[PDB]
Amino acid sequence: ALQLRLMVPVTVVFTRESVPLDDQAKLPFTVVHEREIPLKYKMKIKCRFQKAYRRALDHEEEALSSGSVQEAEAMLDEPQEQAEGSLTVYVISEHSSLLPQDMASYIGPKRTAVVRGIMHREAFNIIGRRIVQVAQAMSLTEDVL
Repeated sequence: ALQLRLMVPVTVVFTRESVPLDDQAKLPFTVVHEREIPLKYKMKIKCRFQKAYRRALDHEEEALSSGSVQEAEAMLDEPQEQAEGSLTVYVISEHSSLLPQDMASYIGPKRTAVVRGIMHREAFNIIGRRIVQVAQAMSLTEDVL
């Protein structure tokens, strides 16, 4: 009856001037996404995404706004321990020069991605859906397993 619960830690990090709402601008909080895969035996699988919304770092803006591959290198790759399976998603403004005109997202040749925020009333639900879409295109969809 093994109750497997696969969780993919994704650090969704928002740049300044990328996701303000009408009354509140930003908050460093956490959301979860569960996508329990149906199985026909006692064992069961739950795919979990732990989105880690937070404000962009002081040096992250410096690294950003240069050109997608350039900034991706400029993040220093942040060498860390047991980073496999984790994702990092940088959220940018609509009129950012990184992705040319209308590409709402971007997937690097690594555990990193860059997505575009759309700056309106919700700004967190549509962004959350884009994050889960890019994450499942980047790690742990239903067809990988």
